[PDB]
Amino acid sequence: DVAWYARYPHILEEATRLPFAYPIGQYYDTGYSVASATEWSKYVDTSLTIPGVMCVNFTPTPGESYNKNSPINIAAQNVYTYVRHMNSGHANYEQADLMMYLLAMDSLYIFHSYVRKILAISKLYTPVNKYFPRALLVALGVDPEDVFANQAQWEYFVNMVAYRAGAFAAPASMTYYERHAWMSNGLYVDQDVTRAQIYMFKPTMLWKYENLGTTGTKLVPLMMPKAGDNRKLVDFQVLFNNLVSTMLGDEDFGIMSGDVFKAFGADGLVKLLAVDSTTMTLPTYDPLILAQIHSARAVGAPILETSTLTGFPGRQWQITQNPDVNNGAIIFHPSFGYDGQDHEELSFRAMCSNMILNLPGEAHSAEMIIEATRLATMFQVKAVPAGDTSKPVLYLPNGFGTEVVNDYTMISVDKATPHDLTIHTFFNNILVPNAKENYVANLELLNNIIQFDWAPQLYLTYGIAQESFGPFAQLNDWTILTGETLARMHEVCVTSMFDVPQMG
Amino acid sequence: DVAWYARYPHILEEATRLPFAYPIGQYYDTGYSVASATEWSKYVDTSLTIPGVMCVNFTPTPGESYNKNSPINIAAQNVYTYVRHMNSGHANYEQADLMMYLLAMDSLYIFHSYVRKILAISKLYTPVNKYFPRALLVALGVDPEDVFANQAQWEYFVNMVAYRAGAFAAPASMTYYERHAWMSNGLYVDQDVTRAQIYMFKPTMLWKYENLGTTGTKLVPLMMPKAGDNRKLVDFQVLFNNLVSTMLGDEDFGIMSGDVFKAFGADGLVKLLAVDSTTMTLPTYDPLILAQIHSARAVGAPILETSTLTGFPGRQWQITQNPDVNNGAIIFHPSFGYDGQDHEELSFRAMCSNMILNLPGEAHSAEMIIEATRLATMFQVKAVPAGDTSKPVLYLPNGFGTEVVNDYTMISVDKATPHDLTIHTFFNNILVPNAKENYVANLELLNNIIQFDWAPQLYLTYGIAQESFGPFAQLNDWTILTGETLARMHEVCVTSMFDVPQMGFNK
Amino acid sequence: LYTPVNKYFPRALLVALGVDPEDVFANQAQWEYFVNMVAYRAGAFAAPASMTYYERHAWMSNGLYVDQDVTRAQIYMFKPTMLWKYENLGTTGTKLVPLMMPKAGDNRKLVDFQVLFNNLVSTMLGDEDFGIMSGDVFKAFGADGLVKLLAVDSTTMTLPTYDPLILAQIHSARAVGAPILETSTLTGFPGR
Amino acid sequence: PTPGESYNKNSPINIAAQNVYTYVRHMNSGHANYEQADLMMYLLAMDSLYIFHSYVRKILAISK
Amino acid sequence: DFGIMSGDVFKAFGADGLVKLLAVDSTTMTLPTYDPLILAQIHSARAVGAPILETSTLTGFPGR
Repeated sequence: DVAWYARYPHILEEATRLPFAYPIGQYYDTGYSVASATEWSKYVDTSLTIPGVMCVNFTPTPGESYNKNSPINIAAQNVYTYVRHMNSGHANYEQADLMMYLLAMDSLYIFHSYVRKILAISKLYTPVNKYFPRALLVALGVDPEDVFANQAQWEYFVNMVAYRAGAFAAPASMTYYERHAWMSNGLYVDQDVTRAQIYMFKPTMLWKYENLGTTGTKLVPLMMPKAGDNRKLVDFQVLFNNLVSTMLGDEDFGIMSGDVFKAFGADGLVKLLAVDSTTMTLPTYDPLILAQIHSARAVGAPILETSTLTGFPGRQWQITQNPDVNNGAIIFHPSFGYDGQDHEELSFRAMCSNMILNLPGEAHSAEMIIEATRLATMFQVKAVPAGDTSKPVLYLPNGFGTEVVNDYTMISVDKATPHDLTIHTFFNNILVPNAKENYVANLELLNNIIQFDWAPQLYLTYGIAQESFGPFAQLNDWTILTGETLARMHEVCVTSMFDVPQMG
Repeated sequence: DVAWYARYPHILEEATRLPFAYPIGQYYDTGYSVASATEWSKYVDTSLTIPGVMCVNFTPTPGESYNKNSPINIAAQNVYTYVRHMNSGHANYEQADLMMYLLAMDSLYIFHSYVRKILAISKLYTPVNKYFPRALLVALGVDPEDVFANQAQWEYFVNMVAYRAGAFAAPASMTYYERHAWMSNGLYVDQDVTRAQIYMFKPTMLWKYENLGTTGTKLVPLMMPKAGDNRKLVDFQVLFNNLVSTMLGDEDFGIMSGDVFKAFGADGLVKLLAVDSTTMTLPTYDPLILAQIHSARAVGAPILETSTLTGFPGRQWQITQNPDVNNGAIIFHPSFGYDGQDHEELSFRAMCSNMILNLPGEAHSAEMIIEATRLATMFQVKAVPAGDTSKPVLYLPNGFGTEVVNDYTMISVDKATPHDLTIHTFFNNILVPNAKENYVANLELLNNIIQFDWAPQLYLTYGIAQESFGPFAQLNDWTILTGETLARMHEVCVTSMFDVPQMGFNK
Repeated sequence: LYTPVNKYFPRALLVALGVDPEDVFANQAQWEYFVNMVAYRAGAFAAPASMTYYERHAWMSNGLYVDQDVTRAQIYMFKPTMLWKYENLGTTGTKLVPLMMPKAGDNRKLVDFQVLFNNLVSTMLGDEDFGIMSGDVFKAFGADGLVKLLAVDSTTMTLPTYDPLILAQIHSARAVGAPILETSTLTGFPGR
Repeated sequence: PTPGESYNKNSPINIAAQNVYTYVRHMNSGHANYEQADLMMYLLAMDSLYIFHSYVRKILAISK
Repeated sequence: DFGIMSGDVFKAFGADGLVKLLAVDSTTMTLPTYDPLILAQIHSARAVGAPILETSTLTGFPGR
């Protein structure tokens, strides 16, 4: 093409010998091309910080359940007539007791995968990614130095969680457990390179069993460590020791576990992976899970019994089953759009438009479309507040998958000295108030987010413009997705997750 | 991995069944998921405007030149020895006259590539892309209906330009002409998909030859139409007549044309190929062009003789030579950082840090690194104002390639009714003043830019915070590049461009 | 169904069934999803295939019948006037109450058939006692001895067949009148 | 140019509208912001476009 | 609506399954052919009269 380069190849060789592959996890100063430009102090951005970790903070859901015609009540009927017709005898439980046992088993398995990922991250080292492993330990909520100093007690605790939770039976033919294990036991790169950026899934809350005696059962939230909490082994021990406190030496739980063990054999049970001081998970490339992260759609913080919601009493998230309410059905319709305060976070107004399903290539199979929409949750109506005065605005969806996303947490390095880890928590929607300092901070966050390849699509509202701007994402072959289509897809995937191949 | 999907493929098949692959070029409303959210009117964005065209607006340069060791002066000597001494040419001109002639031929050929791209775009229609052809005719600065209504006159004017250009001789093996012709005659997709984003290259100005007799020879800028101009064929004909008026009566150019014809033969000359009614251009995929456009770094507006720059009296862009000045050297030493107004575009302070050069993959071959840095131009020093009251801030580079980028022009559809085409021009640096209708407009700008795949890196200055943000791009495999390294790569690529291998040396 | 020599295909057969024909053409994929979901929800229950009640009702209901074996023949269909709707009376037993179907020329949409299905199986779809009875029937009569439901795959097309056995029943058919409902006004006949 | 005579749904133009809307919309996953009559009106306007083209190119080819 | 329908017909029928108007050049000649089917149409062709317009005055037939 150029005949001069073939005549002087040494000139072209030595002139373009540049050091590439800068290690990520570091602050880099670019310097000045105009030496005089130090008189223009903040007008010259000589800084460069590449992020490494985006943790998707999820909540495991049973799907939306208003009555007995719900997919998990139908699945409760199906698994109860399966288990009851292998364990002939006098059962002392209903459909709903067995299905709430099978839902508490999922929170136990996700907790085991969570602490096992805490151990398996701590052995990760790469000289070209300085986020390994302390940023992945900060994003999970643990104190990284506590895992390094107290390694053998952490390994004993994780092996004891796998031995205690492994004493119970849960059917492996239910793909609910396999999907949650695939999300929780996974380190995912956004691009298949060496200095790639890492996606993680972490449970925001887990579902805590409590037997209400005559008035049924309840699954109440148990909150997990958020990022930057510096939680020690004693805190995770307290979390495990009130997660299984109602279950570990219990009569009825043992009867249900033995019934599930006789119905589904030992080869058809959910297995727990053990640790042996050499267990090391490696960051894999999985474009199926990156499509779900791209179409992920945050719903807000969980509402608890202690949460203050002015105008919304009794809106806490719970999987309830009362025999005197809704014909004894498992009930779960959580209210979304809550961010932890009483101020009407009005970035959630930007989620009231229809979503964009962005997806790569030109040919999109049915499994790809049904898998990419798993973390997508669109609001449908406003929740009606109880009272004339109401400080927040809540929303009701048109259904949701087996997980909803509560938050995302980004880990990058600080551009000021010392260059420690910065933790940024955000929804898909981001409010930018009218202040001087948060415009360039929102630019920092936006450029940090676009470093991640198939990142969630952002919505940005402004204070003085009084308007949201729509999907901030690079598009592809896209489509506009409506609430009834996503509701049908959610129905299909809640049905497929809890399906057991039966004999009757 | 989900066994239920294989046992019920029909339910999964009627469950998804989505539209998929909307034609780009038109506005799309997403609608509401919460139907009562019309009470929160502007706080819900239901709009979807996918852009189609980013036009890179460039200036053809001979490289930076302030002494005899410039690549343009070494090339002038090297081609004057071949024409004058090795081939027994005439002795009524020097090497700088021959190189000015060789530089004016480039502007002639760039004009030809420009108008034949205007010709070939106007026949492009497809159902999947409603930007074709009208947005691409708008980005080049023409009336899109004039090229439809006067297609035969356009088609014969392009051929007449190519036939009139045969009055002059210029060597074909000199890669300067080949690079400019290939650059200004291409539509480039950013992704190689069906409905991709289009990249173009338009000249901001061309170089017009001016004879001065005893006091040398200039090349002055002749401005090309910008993207909102709606220029007809009569305007482009007046531009071509203005470009060749000082060239066909010049006896020095007649002697130099005969000398280049005699030295390089007839088959060793630049031939502009004739087009016909079936001549179609198609948007290709080229990862080298995208590697140029990513890390392309804009310099600002060309400075003219009638441009008001307080504190910088004579600083217009001109390729000059004078036998008294600098012992007959060709001098092109332009000032950068001008935006067309008599003020300081203080977002150009964000271009005063070292550039980032990120590439795809991890290979990074040597010619890939020399090609990815062609349109990258870093500043080195401020210009010194002549006086005490200076309104703008001008900059001096550390060399540049054969093209500098002036700005970029993006063509998208309007968010509001009647959803016409929107023309936004911007540098790599973008200033956001503290007003209500600047933040969401800049956010629309940013999201329209990130639709383009290997886009230029943006530097966003916020006047409220007095703080610029650095490279707004996603980085894959990057280096921090200093000015001496880019200067070395520039000297290499400009030396290779003006090399004429048709001289039969051993070498 | 399409034939250039019978212009009653398919709009007259859709009007006679009570559906809006244009709603089935415009909303084809949602209709197919609804029918596959009815076959998946009702197919979760067990009913013995050795009981010829189900096979006779499926032979009447899944059937297009010509009166003569020709090309421009005339079509017989069977459509349920009403269906039997379950309601558990608790201590006082059980009851099957009528659920009326769309009559001809009603222009009913997919939402109306969804409402009909969603109060047909509302007392049954996540129920304890129904699941126990279905599991008992599944263990008694095996999986090969259960009533199967034919699925649709966007190519399912029934063709008008000639069956002189069903035409003999149509010839000797003998209409009994409208069903009496709880809202029906029968002067001199209470509780009928 | 006529689409034939049409006063009810059994017209050949209405049967053709249904038959082409099923192929474009349902068999090929088209968009859902139009009905079959819009698609057939579009398909009928394309015919007038093509007849205009044949008309002016006959004017062209006759004059030589 | 026509842009969406054009994209849908393009996607449904491909690019080679569409009506292509062929380009003519300076050497494009039409020649009068002999066709007995066209003559069989023109014989027994039966005229209907003028098209009725919105501005056409037809007393007793207001909108027709």
